[PDB]
Amino acid sequence: TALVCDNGSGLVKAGFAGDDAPRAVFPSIVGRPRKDSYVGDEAQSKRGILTLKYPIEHGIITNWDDMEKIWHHTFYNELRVAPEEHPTLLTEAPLNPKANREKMTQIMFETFNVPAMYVAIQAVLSLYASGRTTGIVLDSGDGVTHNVPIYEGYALPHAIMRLDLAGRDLTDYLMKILTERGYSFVTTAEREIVRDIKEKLCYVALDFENEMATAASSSSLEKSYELPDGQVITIGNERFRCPETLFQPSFIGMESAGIHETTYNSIMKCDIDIRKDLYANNVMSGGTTMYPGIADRMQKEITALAPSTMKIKIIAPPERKYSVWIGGSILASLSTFQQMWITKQEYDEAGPSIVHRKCF
Amino acid sequence: MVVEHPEFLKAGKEPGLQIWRVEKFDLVPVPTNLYGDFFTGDAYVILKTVQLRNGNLQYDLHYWLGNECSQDESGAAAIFTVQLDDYLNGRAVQHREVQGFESATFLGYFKSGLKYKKGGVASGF
Ligand SMILES: Nc1ncnc2c1ncn2[C@@H]1O[C@H](COP(=O)(O)OP(=O)(O)OP(=O)(O)O)[C@@H](O)[C@H]1O
Ligand SMILES: [Ca+2]
Ligand SMILES: [Ca+2]
Repeated sequence: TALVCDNGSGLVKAGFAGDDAPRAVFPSIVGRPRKDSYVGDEAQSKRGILTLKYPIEHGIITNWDDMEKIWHHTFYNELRVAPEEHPTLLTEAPLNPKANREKMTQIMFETFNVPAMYVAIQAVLSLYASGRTTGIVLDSGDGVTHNVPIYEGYALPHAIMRLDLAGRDLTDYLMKILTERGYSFVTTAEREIVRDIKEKLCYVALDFENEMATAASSSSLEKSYELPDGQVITIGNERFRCPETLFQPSFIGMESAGIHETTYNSIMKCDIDIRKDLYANNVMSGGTTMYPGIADRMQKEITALAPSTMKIKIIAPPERKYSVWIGGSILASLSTFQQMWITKQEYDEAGPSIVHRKCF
Repeated sequence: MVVEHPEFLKAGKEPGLQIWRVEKFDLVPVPTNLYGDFFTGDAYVILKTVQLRNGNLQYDLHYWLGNECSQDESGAAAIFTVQLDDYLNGRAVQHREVQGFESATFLGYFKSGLKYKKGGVASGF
């Protein structure tokens, strides 16, 4: 039976091909002494005695030695199966370097002895998960954000937009503006708390200036939150100021343009004929997209950029934290996909270079 | 990427209309006599093969999404349409047809009217 594995920057989604969801999800972290190594929660809990590292920087596999540990843990610890008894589908970031694609395949066959494997692009799966062939996806996880336009099944490498702004950055920003208010959130333990707050209370403001004016005037926009030790705190205008950075990157001192802007630029940089369908199918993926009133604030911002007579439609399914994984789960389960695999026989024949031809 | 699935082999071998329904991660040919009656709780795939004057064939692939159809079915339909296109040398035009918002063309295929009927085969998950 097939296995699916979405390797995110912050979190590792993984499960069985045929499930409606991943059986295993955990932080993509590897800790070694300052057994001989820990992965995921084990590492974080024992952060004081270990040197933690992230084997994926911005959706790209940097540390291969550690990435092997990630996978070992995925197979034996989390999912508990025999890698050599199950075909394994992996995922990649759009614009993944040739070298990675090969090195990635090699590891599965040589260091893990899988009987078959495959590597599809995350953003594409997300689109397939929405029941769509053509469209532009906005996958924004913890490490990075992308704009991957897709037409009749395949992506458009030239129009792809990458953005070094994601969950982790918003978490760090929240820490800054919440401390300035009066509280104190600096240590690694205090971050985790600020991350919980981000995921619970934060939301995207339809009209930013009107919320800042409504925040300053009444206190009908404020919310409370209980810390672990007991102390309660009120969170005010920073509910919507944190996710606003996604639309105005200048907030953390960046040069990059807004997510609504990059989306436009991407669509514009495609063929004139397929522009209508990209505007009409804006699928949202990843975790840092889960802000309430996000599909609404986008829907408003883009209609203002695109022509008046243009039909627009933002999509953000409730399961968009796992869109990527789910798309793959469906793909791996297809009867036709029995032939799309890269078998060991084919790896021995052609070696790591086979990935470039079999998988797009 | 070479598909050995029986229905792909029969796919677009001559002019006419061919229908399949998604059934637990697999295409299954609908009975010729039940063409036009769609279960709103399932996803289908439709291939219109038209005889061109140049001796060649025209392909138009329409994947229909029922209102109550499950995510595995809606995803399968879309992937299968992407696969059939490649199988037929990327020549086909891909069409996404939602229940109630079908394009004139797709409605135009059915002479005795397109009918809906509640129900449908279970999800594969
Ligand atoms: N409701 C929420 N509001 C805001 N952020 C959220 C919410 N739920 C999850 N997140 C954020 O999403 C991030 C993880 O999402 P995801 O798994 O898509 O990222 P990833 O795929 O690991 O990262 P990348 O896209 O860089 O590979 C976390 O950093 C988390 O803070
Ligand atoms: Ca991801
Ligand atoms: Ca069904």
